[PDB]
Amino acid sequence: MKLVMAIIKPFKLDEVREALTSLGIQGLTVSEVKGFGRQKGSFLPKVKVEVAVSDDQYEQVVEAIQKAANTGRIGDGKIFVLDIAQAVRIRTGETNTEAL
Amino acid sequence: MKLVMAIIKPFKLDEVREALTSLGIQGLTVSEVKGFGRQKGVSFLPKVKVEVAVSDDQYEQVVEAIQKAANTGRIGDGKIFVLDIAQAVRIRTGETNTEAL
Amino acid sequence: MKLVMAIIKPFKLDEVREALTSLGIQGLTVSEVKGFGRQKGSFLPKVKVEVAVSDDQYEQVVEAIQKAANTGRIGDGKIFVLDIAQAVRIRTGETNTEAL
Ligand SMILES: Nc1ncnc2c1ncn2[C@@H]1O[C@H](COP(=O)(O)OP(=O)(O)O)[C@@H](O)[C@H]1O
Ligand SMILES: Nc1ncnc2c1ncn2[C@@H]1O[C@H](COP(=O)(O)OP(=O)(O)O)[C@@H](O)[C@H]1O
Ligand SMILES: Nc1ncnc2c1ncn2[C@@H]1O[C@H](COP(=O)(O)OP(=O)(O)O)[C@@H](O)[C@H]1O
Repeated sequence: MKLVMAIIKPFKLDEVREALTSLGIQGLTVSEVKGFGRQKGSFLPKVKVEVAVSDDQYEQVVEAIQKAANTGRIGDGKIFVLDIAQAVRIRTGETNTEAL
Repeated sequence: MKLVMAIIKPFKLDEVREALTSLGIQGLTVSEVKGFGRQKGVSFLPKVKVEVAVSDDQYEQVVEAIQKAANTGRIGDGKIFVLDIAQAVRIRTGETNTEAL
Repeated sequence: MKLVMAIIKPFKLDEVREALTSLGIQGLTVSEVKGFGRQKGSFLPKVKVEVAVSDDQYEQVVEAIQKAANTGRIGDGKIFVLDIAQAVRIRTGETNTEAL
């Protein structure tokens, strides 16, 4: 299981969500953050997208976020992939990919 | 060492904290986030993100405590994810590994 | 690759940034968070710094954040190091350390 963490330009959230929804992703968690980088504004507002995804889906998810969030201009952001050891759905107690 | 990350309904935070304190967990970090899921709002709902680093010998009990504390049985209760922490340091003391917690 | 996640006192952000800049660390992602701990006010505002860094630099980064963020008073916070499986720069498709 993977935690896909994307830092993107805020106006790209909707496009990112449509791309994810089309892939059948059932949900995601979004934070407002401050991004320091080479893009000239010493920071710009960014949006952090965190979505837990199965091993069989994570590569397509990364690709879809990348395509949807890309403008070709400096500041577009990063996608980091971290591994998730265990996952639980709080409501049902389902685990692993059933928790997603 | 584990980073236990829980996305919960905001009104469950106090119970979650009390459950963690009851297990001797000395602290935790909390963020306000927007949760997109099946629960209806209007696309997202406010959620709380709880991040707590815990030792290997405590993490299972922590995950259970959070699950029980944050459960309502209604849609939108959220998720708990367990990530592995390679190293940890307490800034004030330089303590590392479980001593950092 | 490592994700270095530091939870620090808000007034230490500038010191932490400048220390990282000295290491040629380009960017970083900053979040406003609430910290529950032994420090007495409930919670206190903290700053979460997330910086992805190469294996050959992460220890120096951890040291630099620790030295910069330390006051010796309760509430200074924590640094956690998590391993990053993959990383992509959205703008270019660059991966691994080139993504940083
Ligand atoms: N080493 C890093 N670790 C974590 N986040 C980073 C790092 N470098 C950049 N970022 C995030 O990526 C955003 C964009 O970086 P920037 O250099 O401006 O554009 P690009 O990603 O196109 O190079 C930053 O605002 C910051 O939030
Ligand atoms: N794949 C995912 N990755 C990360 N967070 C998610 C994911 N799916 C859902 N969430 C988070 O969990 C919350 C609850 O989702 P929801 O489908 O409404 O209810 P339930 O958790 O009961 O299935 C969402 O608002 C969102 O914050
Ligand atoms: N187990 C934990 N997991 C995640 N964050 C923690 C944990 N314990 C403490 N923190 C964070 O560290 C901050 C400082 O903790 P505190 O006990 O007040 O001081 P010190 O870090 O100097 O021991 C807290 O406000 C909280 O953000």
